[PDB]
Amino acid sequence: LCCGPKLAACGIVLSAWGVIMLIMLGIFFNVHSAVLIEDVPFTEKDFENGPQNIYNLYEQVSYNCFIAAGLYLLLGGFSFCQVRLN
Amino acid sequence: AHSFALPVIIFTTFWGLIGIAGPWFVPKGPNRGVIITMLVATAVCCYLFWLIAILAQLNPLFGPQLKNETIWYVRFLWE
Amino acid sequence: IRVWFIKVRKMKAIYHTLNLCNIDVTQKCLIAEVWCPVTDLDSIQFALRRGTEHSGSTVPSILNRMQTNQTPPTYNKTNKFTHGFQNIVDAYGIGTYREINPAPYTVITFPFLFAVMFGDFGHGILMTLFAVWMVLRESRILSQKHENEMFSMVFSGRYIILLMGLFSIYTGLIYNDCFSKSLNIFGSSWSVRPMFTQGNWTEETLLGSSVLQLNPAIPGVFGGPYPFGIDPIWNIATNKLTFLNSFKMKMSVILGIIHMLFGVSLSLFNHIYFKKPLNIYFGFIPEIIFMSSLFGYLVILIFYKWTAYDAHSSRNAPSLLIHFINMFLFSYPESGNAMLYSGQK
Amino acid sequence: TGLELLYLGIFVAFWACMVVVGICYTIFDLGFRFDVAWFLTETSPFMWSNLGIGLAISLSVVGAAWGIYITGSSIIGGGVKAPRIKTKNLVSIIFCEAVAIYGIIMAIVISNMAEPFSATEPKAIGHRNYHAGYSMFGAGLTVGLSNLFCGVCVGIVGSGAALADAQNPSLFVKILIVEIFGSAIGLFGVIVAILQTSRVKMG
Amino acid sequence: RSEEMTLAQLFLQSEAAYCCVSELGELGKVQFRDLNPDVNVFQRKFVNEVRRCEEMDRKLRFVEKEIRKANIPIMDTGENPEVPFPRDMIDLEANFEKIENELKEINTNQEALKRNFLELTELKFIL
Repeated sequence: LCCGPKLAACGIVLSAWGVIMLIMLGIFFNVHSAVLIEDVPFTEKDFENGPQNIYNLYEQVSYNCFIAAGLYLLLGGFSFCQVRLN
Repeated sequence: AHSFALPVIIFTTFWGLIGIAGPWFVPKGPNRGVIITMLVATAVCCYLFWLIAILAQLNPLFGPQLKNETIWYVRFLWE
Repeated sequence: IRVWFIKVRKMKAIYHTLNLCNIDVTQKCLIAEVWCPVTDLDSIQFALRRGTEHSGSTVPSILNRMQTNQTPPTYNKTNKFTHGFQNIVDAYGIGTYREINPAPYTVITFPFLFAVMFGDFGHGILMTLFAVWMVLRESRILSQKHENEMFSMVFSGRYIILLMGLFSIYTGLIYNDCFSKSLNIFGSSWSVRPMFTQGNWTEETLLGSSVLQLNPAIPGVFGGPYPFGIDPIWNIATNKLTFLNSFKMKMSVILGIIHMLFGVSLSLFNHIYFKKPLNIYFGFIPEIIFMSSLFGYLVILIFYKWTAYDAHSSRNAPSLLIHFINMFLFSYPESGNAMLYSGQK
Repeated sequence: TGLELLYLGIFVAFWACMVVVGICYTIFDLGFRFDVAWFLTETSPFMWSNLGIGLAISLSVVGAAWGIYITGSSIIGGGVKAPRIKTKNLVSIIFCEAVAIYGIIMAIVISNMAEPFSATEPKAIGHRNYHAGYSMFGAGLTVGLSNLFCGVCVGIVGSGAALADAQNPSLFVKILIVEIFGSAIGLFGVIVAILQTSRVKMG
Repeated sequence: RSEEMTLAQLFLQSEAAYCCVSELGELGKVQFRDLNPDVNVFQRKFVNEVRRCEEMDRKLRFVEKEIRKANIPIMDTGENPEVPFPRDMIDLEANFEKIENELKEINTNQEALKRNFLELTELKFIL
């Protein structure tokens, strides 16, 4: 019915891809603690004192990945529900 | 720190093992030659590509160019 | 009446093909010559027995074998796997009677070269996932009508896309390319700043806010080979393009020369089977010698330079390309380029 | 044609201005202000080098495109009543791209030898850098123009052969002789561009 | 090689060679080639049957065209039949001609349709 399956299949695969990739990128940030090779982006113009501020900020950055994963998973569930409308 | 004789031995032995043993122990059927060619040419191309990629790094000439932020960060990550 | 349409086309074809028979009917000389393979003769004579069974004349309806010197047609007996790759080669040219079949080697060396051209991890994973989807659902899609002709020709190359994705995943692993970023798996060996402080390297990073501060090779513990692929540090180096260009150009040239020698060595089989001593003696030999002498030397020189010159010899490191230009132009300046190895003249 | 008239007007005005200016200056004993030395010594060698580098690929690509279209249009059009000619007549396109391949290789080769210097006046730069810049410009220009004309000739004969092949199968295999003889001039251009810059030691 | 020999000849004329060649075609593992003289297509021993077949195809093409203009889908999922060589086929084609003839008269009734428009146009001069 609403949000026909023809595009809902594509939506489901897209949501699965989003969940998986965002979760893995967040885990790579946290576990490796944002090695500059795998993590260039950040927001700090002053770090000359020590690395602890850098690590804290990179943890803060990596936190958002799991919120993105949750949103993608909810999207996938919504699309799966729309598929069941037959 | 990394070793060089150990990886070359391990990967050369693995690729010799597959590329030589696989052909000898195939079932006697209609798809024998196809699978033999597939596995053998696989092992050949695979191992050659790895060998070129690894020898291209042995005995480097000039080091990398690293930004100052990376120079600061690599202090307290690789150590 | 659609069934009648099928029947009408069938009898029309039957009469059209029976028209081809001989131009005489005396003594019942209505005969037509047929191309037929060897592995299917039993079914053919079984068909003849069926035809005589439908007939009330009770006659053998057979004739003896004969041979002439015409050109027989060729048929590639495909199965579920080799068909997708045989159709790809037949699209350009049809092999002669007993031509060296190129599908058995092509079936693998094609996705390998593709993966060299398309060496990325994530994209390869996506392609192999699509391959798995399309392979596993084959039965339903085959018994289904689809308006998308693009999808039909995509679906034709099932194992093509599968093997292509597999080798793409591999070559993504070997470059240490994964969505354009390396995966530091089991260690780096290049940058050690605490060891770098030994070599008069301190306080520079205050000016580091506006400079680049090159890293040298071998202040004592640097260098070293990564056991698998490209060292991840190269992925973040600003001058990565130079080394990547060198390595990729050399790999491409080496791959291309072995492909060609493969070609000519395979040709030698083609000629020796057909019993053509002239072609082997004054054909294959000069061409293979020419190919070898002209470029196997370049391959071996590249490998020698790779395994010979260390970091401390960075001054006046010989250049191979200029030596090849002098190979072609026969020019030997007294200076300007040192000999790569003694006795090169 | 308006565009041709515009081009002719600009060209004639330019040359008339040149002639009149030259004559009045020569009559006016002002030959000391025509010091071509300053004109060809103020110019940096790197400008000449980089112009040559750009042209050595640009003109080759232009020729490749010209030949590509000139043969492809006829190949595609003439196969409607003979689909057999699609794959038989792909040699011309291959050569039209081989021209650009040679151009790229030459660009890579000449791109070397670009070590900067610090001199800022003619007396300090020296003869060597001037020779380097001029030689590199000349090599780039000659390779570019040679490959351009080569590609055009290749494309024209490829079109002719492709169009003629649809009449009789036994034609193309012998009409390709002119096709193969096309590429020799581009090869000669590459050889001369190599030789002209074989003794540059800029740095 | 792909094959060892491919020019054996195991075919002889009979009074029902039609059934033999039909079953061989059903096998789908042979190809036919002959007539080196390259005689004209209208000097043939079997020209009359080809002409009859062409007539059947023309009639059949007309009826399927009319069906497709009716926008009536055709279903083709049944079995592959066997051709009835004996004279029964003749009777069948006779029936087919009757079908075509009906279509002819239907087009004659489309003459009536023209008359309709000769009045619908008339309605547009109501003013």
